[PDB]
Amino acid sequence: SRVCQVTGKGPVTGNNISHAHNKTRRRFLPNLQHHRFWVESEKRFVRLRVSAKGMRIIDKRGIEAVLADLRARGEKF
Amino acid sequence: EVILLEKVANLGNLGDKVNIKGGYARNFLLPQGKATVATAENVAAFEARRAELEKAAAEKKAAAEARAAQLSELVVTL
RNA sequence: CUUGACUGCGAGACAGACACGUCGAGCAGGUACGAAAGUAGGUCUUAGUGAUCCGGUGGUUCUGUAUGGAAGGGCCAUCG
RNA sequence: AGCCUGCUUGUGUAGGAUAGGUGGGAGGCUUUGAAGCGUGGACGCCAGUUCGCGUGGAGCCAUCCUUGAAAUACCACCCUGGCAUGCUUGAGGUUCUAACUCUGGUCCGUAAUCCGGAUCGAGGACAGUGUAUGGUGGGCAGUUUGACUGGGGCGGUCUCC
RNA sequence: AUUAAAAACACAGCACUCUGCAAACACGAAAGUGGACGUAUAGGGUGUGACGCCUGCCCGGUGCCGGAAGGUUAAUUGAUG
RNA sequence: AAUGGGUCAGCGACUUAUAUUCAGUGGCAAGCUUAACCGUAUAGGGUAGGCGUAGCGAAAGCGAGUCUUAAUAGGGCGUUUAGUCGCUGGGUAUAGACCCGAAACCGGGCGAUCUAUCCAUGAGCAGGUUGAAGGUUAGGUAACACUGACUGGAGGACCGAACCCACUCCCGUUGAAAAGGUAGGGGAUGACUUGUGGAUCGGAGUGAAAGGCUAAUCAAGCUCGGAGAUAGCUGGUUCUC
RNA sequence: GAGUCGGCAAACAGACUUUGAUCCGGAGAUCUCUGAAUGGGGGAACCCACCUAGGAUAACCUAGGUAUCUUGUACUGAAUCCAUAGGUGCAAGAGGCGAACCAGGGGAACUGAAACAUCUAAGUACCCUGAGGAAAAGAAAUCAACCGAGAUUCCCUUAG
Repeated sequence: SRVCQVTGKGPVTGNNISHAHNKTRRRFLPNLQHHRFWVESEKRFVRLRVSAKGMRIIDKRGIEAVLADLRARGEKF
Repeated sequence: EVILLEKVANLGNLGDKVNIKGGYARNFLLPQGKATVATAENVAAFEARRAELEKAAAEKKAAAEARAAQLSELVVTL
């Protein structure tokens, strides 16, 4: 489903207030894309569907640290 | 934000910290072994290996001395 | 000649379901005219209009979320 | 479009010759300020000015010498016509490959037209998706569409004198 | 279906218009699937309705298609007061 | 000659909670009263809180006064003898709020055994006509055009049974039948009819299109919930003086 | 401690019990097929299997196993060299049902406003996912005004 595999960001819900203040149920989707991340210590790519906030977290913490606790949680890659 | 490891870039240096775009660090330099993100965890390991930068980077331009002599022969029969 | 087309009110009535509305002697403060009694709170009279809630503007003694201020609110005057 | 360097170029009335000025500054004498005419390089609100003076180690602009609203030589500070470039940024075009995409080939998981992985190819920072935003939008939706009235519809009338 | 069998709908034929393929288009929050294991002589939509003779005028409105690039104009910028 | 009731016997409509106001009736009285809770528990405790003993002002504030005001003037409101807590009635508020009664809206399922389309796999169409294209043959032309004879056996062809349909009349209308029967009628080798299995479903299907059909239901199925929707409407509301 | 062989269902047979039945409680034994249903299918209560061990004379029978997933581990190993995916075997655990209570995800409309859009109804009803006997929350980056109080939950007030 549309959850980031790094952050767990799924879709959330809210409203669509008009100028006459009609509220309508919409939904807020994460900016999740597919990205291949190079791991040196495995000599391959892993391809995980992450948000852009997850991309920034990979940039800050390293792919090895995030890929360590993806599998403690028990994700695919 | 990255330490370079090659001197033949068009806006690169030997080992100077340059701050670049995120895609250029992310998608090209780091998966090809030519840069590494400048982290504050192993910086005292870099200064005890500075004499490793001379040998391969001198040998690389020294191997192209006799490498370009076989490419311009024009002996390829199409 | 000139600003009484004043300010604070207001005894008492008229009208009237209510919200509204109508008239007003007198008192205080300041003024017009008039030599002076006095007249003057618009126009001979009755139409010429629009509630509240929102906003805007000028004051203010009031408030002002720990305190000193502000913000916002309140009252008074006013506009859409 | 932002910033800097030597800051060189300032040609009106009148001033031989120059006005954007501020202070040490009254004489410039470091080959004077190499000089009378002048070779070539530039430009001129045009015959105003810089350097190889044609040769050479040489007194010309006379620092009120006039004149002009402030005078030139000395020496520091900036900007203006702006010379050049990088330290940058913002919009286009082209190109590259490395993100990304492929409802392309070939291997492999595998006895699989799925799906992954590897590789080749092709496109390519476009496409596409997230979020924000203008536009369109009866495709769909929730509603509204007044009263009086010799029945209703039409016309007329709604407040005030 | 159970008061209307028709002049109604359909139809071959016709014309307009869309669509270069991961097609236009449809159903699907999506994946996918139909179109189609088809490929412009194909496929969707629309109107007309065999055949014969024909199918006139108007581009103002509205739509659709193309065109400069001038005004307007949104988020976002954040000068200045 | 408006409605309603065949009749009888049962049932069937002003409730309850919590806040409050007024009356009546009690207890205490410048005071009254407790709520949770504690309690060997309808006691006793617990006075937090509520109302009253003071009002005026929008407020700061000031107070038997206060506000307005330039005003010790006017004017507004207030000021010597009672309130509070029960209990029982009459009202009111919020609750389905005296009872019954819509059409409808929304949410979750259930249905394509009827039907509309489609998919797969099977099978039905007695009998009689008509005689297309092709061929063969004789003619006939440079081969071609073109004529006869024989053959052939086409077709959303024709007449007609089964089958499928449903145009007309009459009957039937409390039917034999919630859509039929009897006489006649249309198609009947196809854009046919049909069995069996499967697919599509409720702002959603399918539709040679009629708002047709989707289980005798259709301009938005059925069922269960929101739900005792809502009804300024209709009907009803029970002993006595 | 004297009757009994359950009930509608009273009788009747053949019987059982003082050497102690029936009856009552505790622990076992058996426990067919279905159903999460789990060997594979399936139209629930049916159909067809495989492997191991033992017994059975051209027919079988007994007792065990044989689902998927997750986690852990062992062995094995593709493209591809190394090792990764993948695959086989073991161990442990799960799944389903239940009126409510609880924490979350998604979430109406009638209704009221005497119409109706903001608003209400209402984060209600409904659907979904987890957990427990309760859950949730909880030990101050909390409130108070210069005084102080100290986690959370629940109740009465402040107060309509």
